[PDB]
Amino acid sequence: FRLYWDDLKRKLSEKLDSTDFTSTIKLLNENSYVPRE
Amino acid sequence: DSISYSNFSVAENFQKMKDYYKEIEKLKIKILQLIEAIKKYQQHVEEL
Repeated sequence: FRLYWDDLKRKLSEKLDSTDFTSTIKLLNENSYVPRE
Repeated sequence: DSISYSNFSVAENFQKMKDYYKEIEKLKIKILQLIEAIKKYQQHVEEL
């Protein structure tokens, strides 16, 4: 089958519901990356 | 992890405190030689 607009909206809400951004923002502040000129 | 965050700014604070203490050493030298000057000056005006 095909996918229309409302399927893409609810699927982005489902798949974006799970992940957590907080660890990645914590990872980009690690001692291996903290000064970045 | 929070102390690992705080190091970045604490280092600059300690650096500036070191700079001001170097200024204190220079002003100690200046105040010493000026007071010695004033002592020889009072010897001079006592000569006058």
